[PDB]
Amino acid sequence: ARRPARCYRYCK
Amino acid sequence: ENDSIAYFDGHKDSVFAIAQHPLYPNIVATGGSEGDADDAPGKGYVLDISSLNPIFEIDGHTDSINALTFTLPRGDFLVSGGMDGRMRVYAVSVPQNGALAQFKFLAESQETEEINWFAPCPSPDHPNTIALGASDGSVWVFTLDASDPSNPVQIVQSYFLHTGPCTAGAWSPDGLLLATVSEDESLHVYDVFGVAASKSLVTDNGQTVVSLTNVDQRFAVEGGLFSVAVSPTGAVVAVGGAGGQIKIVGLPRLAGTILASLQIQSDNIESLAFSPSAPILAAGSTDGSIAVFDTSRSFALRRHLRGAHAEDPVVKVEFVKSPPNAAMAGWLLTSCGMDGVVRRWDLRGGGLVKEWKGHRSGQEGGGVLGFVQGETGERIVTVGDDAVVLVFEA
Repeated sequence: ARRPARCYRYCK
Repeated sequence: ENDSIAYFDGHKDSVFAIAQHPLYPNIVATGGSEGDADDAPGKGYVLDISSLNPIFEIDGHTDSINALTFTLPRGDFLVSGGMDGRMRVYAVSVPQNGALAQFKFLAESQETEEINWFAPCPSPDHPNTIALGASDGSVWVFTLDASDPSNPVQIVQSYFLHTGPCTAGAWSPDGLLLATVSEDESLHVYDVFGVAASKSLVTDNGQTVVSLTNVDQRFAVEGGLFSVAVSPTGAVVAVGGAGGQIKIVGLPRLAGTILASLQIQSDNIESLAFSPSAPILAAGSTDGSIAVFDTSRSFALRRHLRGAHAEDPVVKVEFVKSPPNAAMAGWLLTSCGMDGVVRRWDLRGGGLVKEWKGHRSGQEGGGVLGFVQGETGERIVTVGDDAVVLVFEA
């Protein structure tokens, strides 16, 4: 399962 | 430190989505990932918070559950939306003083490949209507009518105006307008039920009352838009984006002029919220700060809460609708962040009320990715990147 786009925004 | 009064650890991986029954705040649904392997599906649960045992289970998603909502006005349906693009619709029954809430799978559809968000329509005229925004930029509006489960889902609108991923959506308070924003920097405010068009208040595309894009230099936020909110009178929409930028745009009452442009913070505005009863707008940023603006004073800066969540992103801010302590109505703001902490703020000044710990921090694989707090704010239920759901009391 994947991670949503917003998580990739949060991460840096 | 762990301030939680209850917890649910059933999720095998990160929890991305949470929704709450509008009549029964104790009924909460959570959704996320069962693992980072391709063969790991998505999974959702329904909890009754009144170690928690789920009262229902949401299966069928082959990818992470990304969005959940109960319908307005009465939570007749529960809808899940996945990164697989599946939308699953369940009927909801809550016994009077019979027993636990019950759920029945009604239908599944796949209008898009990946659902980013849901928002239920607040219009009393159009019950059980919901909107979603997707990775292909599309925005869909559906109405759910339990009679005829050969087709319980009807399509009210399917908008294809954004090109890049549709990152957020917000209804006007009367539920007639739907404002959505995109990574491609565009804002569209749709005339969902045709009212504006009948009053000659729509743009040339016949679909929106406001359409602003990257070609509009006064509006364009380089790097994209990620948040949107509509003021309690429906008079303006706020959009938040890269670089800490916020734009304020006029709406027709039932337009499209930039009323203010804000840039106090330094990184993505990931969450925007108008107070329901105080003349203020709160903005949460990836730089860890919250900024509060005075909506009756050209969005003058009221306060800049630097390090509200240290230097970790502020994921969500939301005002408590009707706290038990009515003096604080409209002034109480709840926030959560990638520092793994939930906080509540008194925004009357020009203010930390409480903080709730328990989640791991982002650097430890945690961070709070969402929460609900009901109308009164007295119970806060969180979903965490650390695969735990927590319950806090106010």
